[PDB]
Amino acid sequence: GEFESKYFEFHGVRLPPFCRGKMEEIANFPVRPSDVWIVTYPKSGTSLLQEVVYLVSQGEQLPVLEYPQPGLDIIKELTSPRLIKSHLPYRFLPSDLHNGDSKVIYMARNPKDLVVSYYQFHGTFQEFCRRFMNDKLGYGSWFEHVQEFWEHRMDSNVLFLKYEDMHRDLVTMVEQLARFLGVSCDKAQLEALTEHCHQLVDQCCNAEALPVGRGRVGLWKDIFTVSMNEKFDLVYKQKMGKCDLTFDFYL
Repeated sequence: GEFESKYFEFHGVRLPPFCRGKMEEIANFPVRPSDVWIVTYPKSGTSLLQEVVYLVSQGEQLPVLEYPQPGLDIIKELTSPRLIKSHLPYRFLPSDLHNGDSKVIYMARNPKDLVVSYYQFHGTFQEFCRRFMNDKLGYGSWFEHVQEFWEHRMDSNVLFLKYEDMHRDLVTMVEQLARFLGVSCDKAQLEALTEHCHQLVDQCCNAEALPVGRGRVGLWKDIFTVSMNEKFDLVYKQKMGKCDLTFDFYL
């Protein structure tokens, strides 16, 4: 696990090696009330939802807190309002966020598309999927990462979003974000801002009215074999447990 430093094992969670020696500094990271924290499972292919949030907050570019670059020292001195990305589980986030400070948006995605995206990000797909099912990837069990943010979705500084809802209902979503983030609009400004989010999304879309590539919903169906999928579903039901979280696996 930590053999040859491949991973850094922290309180039962396998983290990338670059997380070693800074979990105390992140726990203590001073959060500003005007910060916007975007959390995603790694390589989950939600960039487009990220662009929409960025666009909303104003009615390679975004730093990751725990990454080698730009580093925590640069992130401390960034001018407000800061847009800060992380892949850490809720529990490993700055302790200020656990007390209700600032605003954390978690972007979930159904786990079948997410494994394809992760695998296609730039190894058989099948070993990768197996490593995913056996909780072997950096940042830990996906089932744990998602269920912890779902459990906190009613918290006042937490908005749990699902990637697929951005395609089924962008309108609800954009306003949900506007209100969460205290971006105050009259009617017309909300209609306009929504139409900008729409145009920005639609510009990646094809005849499915869905993005082409890793951000496509139902992508997994073209990749998973029948047995792979039967093995997945079985793991998924077993690891999800009593959790009442559901996804759209296609649109």
